[PDB]
Amino acid sequence: GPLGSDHHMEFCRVCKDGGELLCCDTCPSSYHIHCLNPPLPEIPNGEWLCPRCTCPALKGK
Ligand SMILES: [Zn+2]
Ligand SMILES: [Zn+2]
Repeated sequence: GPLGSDHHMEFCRVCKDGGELLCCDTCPSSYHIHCLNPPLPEIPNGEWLCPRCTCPALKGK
């Protein structure tokens, strides 16, 4: 809506696509299921933390 496109990144940091944006519940990692290192076969139905929150690193990437 007005003054509110979405939260975090309005597009994919990787592919620049802002459709099925898979963003971390914490970090502004608005990605996709194939716009990360570990590819997901489907979109997580709920809350999903970025592919960096899965480990104590990848934050300075
Ligand atoms: Zn993408
Ligand atoms: Zn995260």
